[PDB]
Order: sequence, then structure tokens, then C-alpha cells
Amino acid sequence: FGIILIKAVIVFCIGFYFSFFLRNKTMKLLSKKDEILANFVAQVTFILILIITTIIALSTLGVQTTSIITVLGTVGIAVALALKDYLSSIAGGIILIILHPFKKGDIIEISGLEGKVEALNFFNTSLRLHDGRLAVLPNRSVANSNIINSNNTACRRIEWVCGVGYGSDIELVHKTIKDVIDTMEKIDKNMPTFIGITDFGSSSLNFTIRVWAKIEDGIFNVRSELIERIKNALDANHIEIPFNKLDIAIKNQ
Amino acid sequence: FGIILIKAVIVFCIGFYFSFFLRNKTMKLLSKKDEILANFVAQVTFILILIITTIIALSTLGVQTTSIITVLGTVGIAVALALKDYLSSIAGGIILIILHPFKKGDIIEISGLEGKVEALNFFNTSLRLHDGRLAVLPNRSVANSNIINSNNTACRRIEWVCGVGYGSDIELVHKTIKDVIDTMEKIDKNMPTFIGITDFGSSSLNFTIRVWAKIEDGIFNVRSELIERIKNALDANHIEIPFNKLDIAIKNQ
Amino acid sequence: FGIILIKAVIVFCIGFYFSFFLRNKTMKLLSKKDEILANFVAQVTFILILIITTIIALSTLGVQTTSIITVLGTVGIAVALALKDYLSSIAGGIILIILHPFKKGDIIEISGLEGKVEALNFFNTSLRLHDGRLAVLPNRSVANSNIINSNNTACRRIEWVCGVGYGSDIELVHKTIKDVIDTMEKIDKNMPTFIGITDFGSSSLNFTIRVWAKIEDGIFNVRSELIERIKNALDANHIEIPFNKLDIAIKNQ
Amino acid sequence: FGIILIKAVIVFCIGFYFSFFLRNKTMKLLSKKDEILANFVAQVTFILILIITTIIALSTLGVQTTSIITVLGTVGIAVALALKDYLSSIAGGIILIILHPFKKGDIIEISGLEGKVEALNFFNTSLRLHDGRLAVLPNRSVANSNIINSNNTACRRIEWVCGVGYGSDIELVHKTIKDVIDTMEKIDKNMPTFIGITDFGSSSLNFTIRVWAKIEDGIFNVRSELIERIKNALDANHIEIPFNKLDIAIKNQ
Amino acid sequence: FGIILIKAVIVFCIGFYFSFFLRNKTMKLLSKKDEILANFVAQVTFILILIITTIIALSTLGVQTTSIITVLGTVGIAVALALKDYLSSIAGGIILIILHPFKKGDIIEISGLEGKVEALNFFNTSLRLHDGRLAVLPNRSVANSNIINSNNTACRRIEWVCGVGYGSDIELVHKTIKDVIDTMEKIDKNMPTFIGITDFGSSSLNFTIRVWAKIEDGIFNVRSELIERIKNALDANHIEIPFNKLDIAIKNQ
Amino acid sequence: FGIILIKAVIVFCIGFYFSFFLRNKTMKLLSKKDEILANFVAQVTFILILIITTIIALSTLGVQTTSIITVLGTVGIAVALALKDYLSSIAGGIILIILHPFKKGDIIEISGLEGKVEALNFFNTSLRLHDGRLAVLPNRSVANSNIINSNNTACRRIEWVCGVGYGSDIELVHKTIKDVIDTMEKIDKNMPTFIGITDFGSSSLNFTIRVWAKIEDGIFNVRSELIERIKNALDANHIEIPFNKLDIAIKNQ
Amino acid sequence: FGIILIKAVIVFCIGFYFSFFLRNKTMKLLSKKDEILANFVAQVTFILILIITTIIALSTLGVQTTSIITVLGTVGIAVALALKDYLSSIAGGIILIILHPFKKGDIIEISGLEGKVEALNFFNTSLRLHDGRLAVLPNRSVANSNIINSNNTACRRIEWVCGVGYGSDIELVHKTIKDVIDTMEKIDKNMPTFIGITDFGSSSLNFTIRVWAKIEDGIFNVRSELIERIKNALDANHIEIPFNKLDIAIKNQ
Repeated sequence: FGIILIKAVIVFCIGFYFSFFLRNKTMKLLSKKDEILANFVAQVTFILILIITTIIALSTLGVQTTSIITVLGTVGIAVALALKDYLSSIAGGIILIILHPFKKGDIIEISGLEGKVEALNFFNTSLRLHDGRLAVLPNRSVANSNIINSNNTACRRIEWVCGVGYGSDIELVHKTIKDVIDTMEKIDKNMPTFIGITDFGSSSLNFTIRVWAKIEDGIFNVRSELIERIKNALDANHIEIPFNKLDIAIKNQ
Repeated sequence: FGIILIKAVIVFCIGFYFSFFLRNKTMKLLSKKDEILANFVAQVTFILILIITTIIALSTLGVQTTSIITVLGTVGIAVALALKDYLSSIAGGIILIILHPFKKGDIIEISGLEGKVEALNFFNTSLRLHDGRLAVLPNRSVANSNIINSNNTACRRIEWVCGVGYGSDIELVHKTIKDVIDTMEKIDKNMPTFIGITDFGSSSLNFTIRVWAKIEDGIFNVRSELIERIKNALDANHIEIPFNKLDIAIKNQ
Repeated sequence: FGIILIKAVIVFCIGFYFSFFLRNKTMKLLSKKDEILANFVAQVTFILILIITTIIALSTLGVQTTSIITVLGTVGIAVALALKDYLSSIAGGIILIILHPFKKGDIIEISGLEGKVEALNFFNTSLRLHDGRLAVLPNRSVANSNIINSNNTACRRIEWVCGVGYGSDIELVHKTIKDVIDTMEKIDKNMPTFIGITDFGSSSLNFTIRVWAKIEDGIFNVRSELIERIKNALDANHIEIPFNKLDIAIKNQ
Repeated sequence: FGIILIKAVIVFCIGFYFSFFLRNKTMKLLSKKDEILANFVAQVTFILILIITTIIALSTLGVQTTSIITVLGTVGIAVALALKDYLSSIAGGIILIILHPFKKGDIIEISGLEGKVEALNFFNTSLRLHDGRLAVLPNRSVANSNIINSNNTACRRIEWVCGVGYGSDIELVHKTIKDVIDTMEKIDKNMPTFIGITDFGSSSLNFTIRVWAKIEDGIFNVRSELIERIKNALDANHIEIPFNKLDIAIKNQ
Repeated sequence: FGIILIKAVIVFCIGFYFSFFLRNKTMKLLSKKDEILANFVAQVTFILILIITTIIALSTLGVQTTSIITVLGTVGIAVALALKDYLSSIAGGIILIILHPFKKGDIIEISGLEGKVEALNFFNTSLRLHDGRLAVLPNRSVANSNIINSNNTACRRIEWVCGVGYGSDIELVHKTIKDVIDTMEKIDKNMPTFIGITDFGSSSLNFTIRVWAKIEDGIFNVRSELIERIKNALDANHIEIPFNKLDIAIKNQ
Repeated sequence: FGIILIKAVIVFCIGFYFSFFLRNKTMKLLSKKDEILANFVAQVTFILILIITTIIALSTLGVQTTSIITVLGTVGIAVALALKDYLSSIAGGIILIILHPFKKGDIIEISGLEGKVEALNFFNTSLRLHDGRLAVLPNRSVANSNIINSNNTACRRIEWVCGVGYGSDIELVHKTIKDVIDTMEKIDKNMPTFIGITDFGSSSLNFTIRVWAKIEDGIFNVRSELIERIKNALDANHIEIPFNKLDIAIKNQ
Repeated sequence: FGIILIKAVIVFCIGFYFSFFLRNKTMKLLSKKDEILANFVAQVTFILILIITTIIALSTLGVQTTSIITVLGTVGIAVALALKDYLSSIAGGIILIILHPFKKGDIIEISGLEGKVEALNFFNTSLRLHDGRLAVLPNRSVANSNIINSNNTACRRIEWVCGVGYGSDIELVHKTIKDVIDTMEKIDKNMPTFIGITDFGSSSLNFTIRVWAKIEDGIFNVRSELIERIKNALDANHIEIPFNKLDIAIKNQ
């Protein structure tokens, strides 16, 4: 009866050694990066090569391994699952790096959060915000949301709704602004300006100002000076900016 | 006992070479596009053709490869899974390109974000916004939301709720507007206008103005001038636009 | 040893030709519709018919194809997955077309977005809005939301909360409206009207008007004119519509 | 060598005819319902029975069909997937019809949307709303939300927060209402009433009125008349309903 | 050649009858419940036992049924999937009934919707609301949300933010309330009361009243009467409850 | 021909008995806990042991069981799926009990809902709220949300924004509070206090008060007394807490 | 007939003992950590090694184990599924620990919840909040949200919108602040300051102040003092900070 019975501990041990050489070529070509990693890829690659060796050695004896493989299968599957989201941050980065419509130094607006890019981690992306802290956005997140590059086009629009005296003229202000526009140093004339009465206001009339500028000096800055001159001028032309107006009627009871 | 034992390293090497020719016909008809790409499709196509050759070579020896194939399966599956979303951006595009109710130069409103289209990447779509930065919308997202083409129909409605002296006549204003409508240059007569009292207001009476215009020189221009003349006229007819009215009653305690 | 060694290149090629006749009966009964489509269904149908032939030909040699099949499988699966959502827009339409509670020319209100229907694409659905732009709603989206047909029933209710002098009588107004109701040309008498005091208001008393009308010439027109006469009459009966009333008490400190 | 080689076109054709008899017993006991349906179930049932007979006929030749079945498998799966949601509208209906806590003529409140039921489609459900349009709610949606039957219980509570002069008595009004309650024709006495001061108000004192009534005649009218009487009475008892009170203190600067 | 060819119509019919006895022992121990149910479980159990008999009979002939079983599998799978959510309402109920931290007669607040329980259907749960209509919540929904039993504990807290004259004393009101607390018939002394100044108010100072009561005759009653006494008392101690106070400063322009 | 034909009813019955002994060792070591459970685990364990015995007995006859196993699998799978979420409440608990960063008597804030813990059911978790009712939170929910233990750290911060006469001094109040702080019995000195001007207010200046206290006698009380002293003192130092200030300008029209 | 019949109870028991040695080397290497854990891994590893032994011993008899394995499979799968999310908290942590862009002592802002990190549990993460309670964030959650490290960059921006007399000069305040900036001890000069008129206000004009500071002493104190000096100075320069301005018009009716 003997050869099977022997062929088993022949095989079982033949591979069982190969658990050392592959726990230690795991530890050889990748270990001494971290304790956590050297003993995780050397624990798992090991125990795995082990359980494959056990299953295989029971197979040479003539045992039904269909039952164990069903368990190993349905194990491996809960594993496939834990790492779904992590590995999708990984191939998130793989696709990001490879196909990039984004690269380091650009500034963007991922999901409402705008900052200049600092890092393309294996799984993570890092922004140093205008706040100046560093957000660490997992690649998974990034690769699928609307990535809004601000850097990829050199000029950007600017806007207002500058409330006037609700009683000033359609063209008075239409020229005081058309004048302050020009007096601006930081402004483009090749890019149009749409400055009209946008809407009836509650206590003030509201003028939109659409203007363009260059990415280079602007941020928010240009808008702040634009207003500092459309004040210096609207204040100057005996043109009113109204505090909330209210029409009181009085009656006693 | 020998032939199996030999047929193994026969086979094993036979294919094992074929790891060079397909690491290097991977590197041959695809590489030199990028370091990342050339060593990723050449690392994976390789390591794969390798693990297939090992398994096959152990199969010629008479070994149960059901155990390893179960692991290879349940690996490949975690892989199937990481690339679900990416590859659904890809065939997103494929469908997008092929079936298009959209094409470059059109302006649309994908998910609240309106801009003219600049790019149909493999996975990505790019809009230069009216802001003027370029959003990079993954195809996945696009192929499944409500794509609102503004370009595919030549004319668009415009609207108001123009507040009036809450005491002015139902037909007075009904004609001052029917007059300013006509005096407008940029305005269609073949397309209806619905200008009636929409609602009782809190401090003002509210008139809707529904009007149509052409895509060609419209957007916002038309509406802003429309208002610039419905003020130039409503201001002109001794018709009041009210600041918020309030009926104070007084009593002491 | 020969025959299998030969039967391989027999078979392998036997089918390998059939890669041409099915690359080009792919290109024959389907191509010339587009470059993207003719070379996509002719690339894929091809490469596939190829990898099936390879696998088959290694099978006639006595090679374990379990390893490759497991990869082919786990590939095909990531594919099954990318097209989950697209193909569910497809059979979305299939169901939509087939079982329709909806058909072209009807107006509806899919997910808050109301417009007349213009297109039933294979995947997509198109509405020309009352805006007049054309939304392109993927079938996947439509087939599963509450589809609100406005066209399927000939008559629709209309409503108000018409604020009055908070001091006028429960029946005074109850008759001025019951009078303006009748004087209306565009109104149904077979459909009831529920006009009564709905709620105590903050500065005004609030009357609901529930009235019915016909789809034919309704929408905007009816409700706006109804108000134009319930003003022409309420203004006329020395019945007040109040601006926000406020009871000031005064005391110094 | 012959018989296999022959047994193939034997088999292959044997079933290959059965493509006609099952394209046309598809077209026989089901078609003529529609063009879309007669040629869809006759195209698919067909191409299916075809690809089954191909695979089978290559099987009688001794070919590895594991390759093709893997593809047929992983195809069928993307199909399983497109129709997940549709078919769950179907078995949505099956469970709905079968186990119903709802039936036609009842009025309900599915997801905030209340209307009387008009249809139980195979996948869809239809309500003619109070509005009078007909919503078409897919069975999938319905079978899983909180279905709120209003018809399944004969009596319903009604409510207020009736603001009073903030200075009137805890019992004065507590009786004026207990009196208007009784004077109501449309009200139940074996159903309690909880009419107490519910909350200190900002400018007014707030009384809750909890009352019951019958489903038969209460659509809006009961609450609306209720108030038409609690006005006819509160107005009458020299009990104030206040416009927003405000205690002004004055000081100059 | 005969026996196989015969063993087929032997087998095929042998089971084929067993389609009658199992369409009719489907119809025998389960039917006459409904028409929908008796012909659904008798259609399906049948068609199924049919397609199992066809496949088996082609198997005795030596035909490859790997192709058909792949389709039968991939069908059965689109089925597993339509009934994922329904059958999880079912085992929802199974777990609910079995492990209950809830049973009929208790009142709860599932997902913001509070009512006394009336039904534990197979898949559904029914509440008669304090509205008095009966919601029908599918078991799926219930077994997984926060089920907030109100009935499982005999006493419940009550609360206020009772605005005072912002000028009254920290302890004056602190005793008027400590006095109104005791004078209440419906209150617990073994359960603490936390009545302090909670927050500076905008126009009024704000006092929290935390008090306990018994489920038996509480709900709304106790709080409404508690307030009717803390008004009867606060109104009485020359302690002001203020209408919104405002400090007007005046200057002309 | 016999033995097979006999070996079937040999086997089939051999196990078929074993349906009794395992219906009744189901009923033996588990039943009498409930009727629902004794006849559910005794119905399912049974019918299952039955369908396995049928399939096995047709296998000894030489019948293709691949058909039926395909249905048994694809059934078992719609079952795996219904109990996904229940059994994840289960192993939710298993994990919760095992690795607890939480144990009974702690108070927490799971998803906005804060209460002291009363129960760790198999699947459920119960909190008696500060309300005093008992919520029954499924383990599934808990094991995955941010579990905010309040009990696990002995001291907690407290906060204000205490509005002051917008004209008072930066240090006046800065010391009146620094004094009331000290006068407090219930307060920690080893824990810092950050009491400065946080923000310009609309009608009042706003001071934050950050202070620490002990879990022992605190929560909300210490805050309420803190304020009763910072009123007793701020009221006392001729330091104003302002009612909303408003700067009226007057002009007629 | 014997040997099979014997080989069964040979095998069955051979492994059946091995249920003791692997229930008790489960209990040997792992047990005594807890009762829950020692009898859970010793119950499951056991019952499992048991059901594998039974299936295997019926296999050596010649029984079709395809039916049982289908059930063991489809069981194992509902198990794979319960532990999806838990095990993804596990490999969440594994990836967190190994790849960290985060480490203990850093402060972050995980999903709106900012606190210093105290724990990296196997599954959980713990923050002691500014509040000072300890939140217990499951790793699953963390590894996938935007982890915002505040600690990883040494300097942070600060901001305002400091309202001024709407009538003061564009440069008056532009210098009072540029002066208060400098007078500040805790402020960086190498980091820019953008102090301009950001927007027209309703009752006040609004100045943004963008300034930088150092992580080390800043918190929220540097802003509070900044303001305490921009008050000490703005108050000082006869520069008004306005209470809400309102332009009253009066007319009687």
C-alpha cells in the first residue's frame, strides 16, 4: 500500500521547504522597508504557500480537495473584497499618472476644495491648500470626480453685482464703470466686458460686472482693487450706494 | 520514471522563453509612449505569462493546479474590480463618441456645470467654462447624467419677475412692456411673449416676462438690455418700482 | 510523437483564417457606419476569435488551459462590469419603447425637469425644455424615476394663497372670488372650486383658490389672467391687500 | 477518420433547423403583439439557440469549448446585470399584486407624492395626483418605500397653531374654541380634541388645535371651514390676532 | 446504434410526466390561495422541472450540456438578483419576529416616522400613525434603521426654552418655575429638573426647562398644561415675556 | 440491468431517513426556544437535507446533476444575498464585542444620536437616550460609523459666544469673565481658558468663552450656572448686553 | 463489497480526531485572549474541519459531493459577504499603517471632524477631539476620505471680513490695519497679507484680511488678539463699525 503514503510526505516536504525559500525571497527582494511590510508580505506569502502545499500533498494521497478549495476560494473572495477600494485608489493613481490632464504645480478644485498640488502618492494625492495645510486625497476619489484645472488656461473671468443708488442713470454708471475698467492696469481689452443692469433689487439696483484678467497676478487681488476704484469713482460721482431702503406707511389702532 | 520529470522543464522553459518575446512584443508594438506605460504593460503582461507557464508546467507533472487556479482566479477578480469604474469611463467614452448627441463646440450643462466642450479624452471630457478654467469630467459621469445641449436648438426663452408699484394698472404696465418688447432689436415676434401678473407680492406686485431670443447674440446680453429699456420706460411712465413697503401700526406700553 | 504536434498547427490555422472571415463579416454586415465602430467591433471580434483559437489549439496539444481560461474569465468579467450601466440604458430603452406609459409629443416631469419629448435614442431620451434647449437623459435614468405624464390626463388643478386685508369678511371675498371665477372664460364648472380661508397669516390673511382648467390653453395663461381679474376685482371692492403689517410698541432707555 | 467529421454537420444542422422552429414558435405563441417585441424575442431566442448549436456541434468534434463557454458565461452575466433593476420592478409588481396592503382606488403617499391609484402595470404603477396629472412610478421604487395608505383607516387628525392676542386668557380662548368645535357639523366627539397653549410665540401666543374628522367629506373643507368659524368667533370676542409685535427702544448718536 | 436514441425518449418522458405531478403537487399542497400565486408557482415550478428534464435527456444522448447550463446558470442569476431586496424584506421579518426588541402595541419612531404598530406582515410592517393613517414599511427598511422604542421605558423627559423679560432676575423666575413645577399634579420628583438660564437671547432671555413625566398620560398633554401654568404664573408675577426688542438709532441724510 | 436501479432506492432512502434524524437533532439540540425558530431551522435543515439526498440518489443512477446543481447553486446565491446585511450586523457584533473601544455604561454619540448604552444584542445595540426612550441600533450601522465615546476621557471643553454692549472695553469684560471663571466652584484651572473677542457682531460684540470641566457633575449644568454668574456679573458692571441695534436713516418721497 | 465501506470510517475518523488537535491548536497558539475569541475561533475552525471531514469521507465511498459542496460554497459566500466591510477596515488599517501620510500626534480633519490622533487600532482609529472626547473612527472610513493633515505644514492662513463705517476711506483703514498687522508679535512678514475691500455690504463695507501665522502658538488665539487690536485701533481712529443701517422712507395711507 505504501508509495502514495510516502509520496505524500515526499511532496509535502518538497514544497514545505519552498515555504522557507519563498518566505525569505519575499524577505529578500522586498523586506527591510518596514517591520509591518517585511513581516506582512513574509507572513501572508508564507502561510499561503503553506496552505497550497498542504492541499496539494493531500491531493497526491487521493483525497477530495474540492471541499478545502471551496473554503480557500470563498476566503480569497472576502479578501478580494476588502481590497477593492484600496486597489482602486492604486489603479486610480496608475491611470492618473499615466493619462494625466493634471500634473504637479497646477492648481485645481477637486470637489469644492481648491489648492496647489504637492504629491502623487501611490494611492494618495496631496494638496497644499490656500489655507496652507496639506490635504491627502485618496486617488480613488480624485480619478472620478470633476477635476477643475485653473492652471491649464491662462485667463479667468471675474464678477460682480455692484448695487447702485436705485435712482441713478442706465448710462451714467454704465460709463463710470466703463471708465474705471480702462483706468485699470491689470485688465484685458481683447477679452470682453459685459456691464449692464442685471436685476431689479430690493433696496438697491444691481449691476453685473463681467471682466477678464490674467492668472499671473490676480487670485482674488485684482477684484479687490477693481472694487477699490469702482468705489473711489462711484462714491465720487454723487452716485448713491443705498443702505437697505424701506417704505414705511403709518396707521394707528 | 523520467519523461514527466523532463517534459516539465521542457515545457516550462519552452514557454519561459516566450516570456521574453512577449515582454518584448509588449515592449515592441506598444512601449516608448511612457516609462510608466512601457514597464507596466511589460511588467504585467510578463509576470502573467510567467504564472501561466509555471502553472501549466506543474500540470504536465500531474500536480493539482485547482488550488493555484483558485487563487489566480480570486486575484484576477480583485483586479476586475479595481478597474470597474475606470473601464466604465472608457466604454463611457466609447458609447459617447459613437452615439453622440453631443459633439465638440457645443455648449452644455452637465450636472449644473455649463461650459463649451474642448476635449473628448479616452476617459475624460473637458469643458472650458464661461469661467475660463478647464474642468476634466470623467466619461463615466458624463455618459450617465442629464446632458443638456444648449447648442442643438437655435432659440431660447428668457425670463423675469419685474416688480411694479403695487398700485399701477393691470394694462398700463401690460402695454409699457408690450411697447418696450417691440422697440427691441434683438427679439422674436414668431415666438410668443407671456407677460402677465404672475403673483401678489409682499411689498411689490410681480410681473413675469417670458420672451424668446436667438443663441447668436444672446445669453445674458439680451436680458440685461431688455431690463435697461424696461427701466428706461417704467421709470419714465410715473409707474413706481417699490422699495419694500411696511405698514407700521403704533401703540405704547 | 508527431500527429498532435501537427494537429495543432492544423487546427490553430484552421480557425486562424476564420479570424479574417469574421473580422471581415464583422466588417461586412456591420461596418461603414463609422471608423470607431467598424474598427472597434472588427478589432474586438477579431482579437477575441483569436484568443479563443489560441486556447483551443493549445488544448489539442494536451496543455492545461484552466489557467488561461481563468484569466479570460476574470477579464471578461471586468468587461461585464464596465458595461453594466450602459447596457442597462439600452434595455432601459427596450422596456421604454416596448411597454410605454409614455410616447413622443407628451410632456412630462422627469426628476423635476419638465419638457416636451423629442427623442428616444437607443440609450438616450431627449426633451426640448420650455427653456428650449434639449436635455439628453440616458434611458437608465428615466426607466427608473417617477415619470410624470401631464399629457395623459386632459384637465389640471391650479392654485393660490391670495392674501387679503386681514380685516375683510369671510364671505365678502368668498363671493368676490366666486364671482371672478364665473366671469372667467377659461374655467370649468364641472370641476369643483375649493375657495376658503386657508390660514392665519403673519401680516395678511390667506385664501386658497383651488380651481380647474384645460391643458389646451392653460399653463401660464389661465393662472396669470385669473389673478389679473382677482386683482381687478379685489382692488375694486375696497378690500385691502396688505403690505406687511407690524405693531410697534415704543419705550425709551 | 470520417464519422466525427460528419456527426458534426449531422448535429450542427439537426439543431440548426430547430433555430427556425424556435424562432418561429417564438414568433408563433408570442409575436404580433409588436414589431419591437416579435423581432426581439425572435432575434435573441434565435441567435441564442444558434450559438448553443454551434458550441455543441464543435463539442461532438472533440474541441475544447471551455474557452467559448467562458465567453458565453461572461456575456450572459453582463446581461444578468443590465436587467437587474428592470426585473426587480417586475418581481416588484409580483409581490405587490400578490401580497397587497394596497389596491386600486386607495389613496396613498408614496415618498411625499400623494395621489389616488389608477394603474398596476407589469413594472409600473400609476397615480392620478390631486394635481390631476398621472405619475408612473416604477414597481421597483414602490415595493420598497414607505407606502402610506390614507384609505385604509376611516378617520384622520387635523391640526393648528392658531396665534392669539398674546395678552388674552388661558381659558377665554380655551372656551371660544371648545365652543366653535361643537358648533361644527363636520366633527367627531368620540375622537378627542387637545386644544392647549402649545408655545410662547415671538409676536403672538400659539394654540395647537388637534381635532378629528371623517375621510368622507374632509378634503380640505373641514380644516378650511374650521378656521372660517374660529375666525368668525375669535374676531368676535374682542380677542386679538396680532400682526408681528416689535418693542422699539430709541436712543440717538 | 439504438439504445441511447431510445433511452432518451425513455428518460425524457419519464421525467416529463413528473412535470404534471409536480405542476399539480405545486397546485396540490399550495394552490387556491390566489390565481396569481397558484399559476405562478405552478408555472415556474413546472417550466423549470421541464427545462431540467430536457437538459438531462440530452445528457443521456451524449450531448454537451455545458452550453445550456451556462445559459441556465446566467439566467438563474438575473433571477437571484431581482429578488435580492424582496427576499431581504423576508428574512428581515424573520430576524424581526425572532429576535425582537420590538413587538405589537409598542410605539416607535422608525426614520422620523412615529406611530403605534399594527402589523408584522411577511415582508411589511404597518403603523397606524398619530395621524391615523397606516403606513406600510417594508421589513428590509426596518430591520436596519434605528428603531426607537418609546414604550420600552416607562418615563420620558420634556423640554423648553421659555423666553422671559430679558431684565427679570436669575432667581425670581428660577423660583416661579420651581413653584409651578411642584404645583403640577402630573410630574415626577424622583426624576430631576434642570431649570437654568440656557442662553442670551436676541430679544428675550431664554430659560431651559428639563422635566420628567410618565408615559401613561403624557405625550403632548403635560407639556401643554405645564406651559398653561408657567404662563398663568409668569404672566402673574409682573415678569415680562418680550415681543422682539429692537434698539433704534436715528440719523438723517 | 438491476443493481443501479436498486442502489438508488437503497441510497435515496438511506439518507432519506437521515432527514428525520437531522430534522429532529435540529429539533433536538436547538428547538424549544420558539415556534418560529424550531420549525424554521427544522424546516430548512430538513428540506435541504432532502434536496441533497434526491440529487445524490439520481447521481448513483447515472443522471446529469449538473442541471439541478445549477439551479441549487443559483438559489443558494439569492439566499446568500438576502442575509448579507443581517449577517453583517452579526459579525458586526462579533467584532464589536471582541475588539471593543466601547463597553456598557459608556455614553456615546453614534451618528448624531447620543445616549448611554444599555444593550449589546446579537445584531442590535440599544441606547437609553437622554430622552429616556431606548433606541435599537442594528450592529451593522454601528460597527461602521464614528463612535464618539464621551466616557473614555474624564474632562470636556465648554463653549460660548456671549454678546456684549458692543461699546464695552476689550479688557473690562476680559476681566469680569476672568473673575467669574475663578468664582466658579465647578471649574478646572489646570485646563486653560481662551476668552477673547471672537467676532465683530451685527448688533452686538461677540466673546468666546472656552473653558474646561469634569464629566462627573457637568455636561449642560455647569454651562447653565456659568452663564447665571456671567449674567449676575455682566448685568452688574453696567456692561450692556444689546438687543438688536439698528441705525435708521430717514428721508421722505 | 467491504473495503470502501471500511475505508470510510477509516478516513472519517482519521480526520475526525484531527478536529480535536485543530480545535485545540486553535485553542493552543491563539486562545486565552478572551472567551468570545477562544471559543469562536475554536468553534468555527472546528465545525469547519468537521464538515470538510464528512464531505471527504463520503467522497471515498463514491458519493456525489457536488450537491453539498454547492451548499458549502453558497454558504461560504454569504460569509465572505458579511465580513466585506470589516475586513476592509482591516486592510484599511494595513494600508494606513504601512503607507502613512499620517502618523500619531498629527492633528487632522477627517470629514469635518478635527482632532489630534490618539489611536491606530487594528480596524479603528481614535481622535481626542478639541472637545476632548475620543471619537473611534473605523479604518474603512478613514483610508478613503480626504485626510487633511494640519501638522504636515508648519504655517497657516487666517482670515476676516471686518465690516467698517461704510463711509471711511479706501486707504485710511488700509493703513490702520497695515499698522495693526505690524504691531503684532505673532505674525509673519515673509508670508504676504492681502487686505483689501472685498465686497459692498448691505449695511457695512467689508474688508478681507488674509494674514499668515505659526502652528506653534496660533490655534485660534492669534485671530482673537488680532481682532482685539483691530478693534483697539479701528475704534480709536474715529472709523465707524456700523450697526445695520436702514434707510426709512415714510408715507401715510
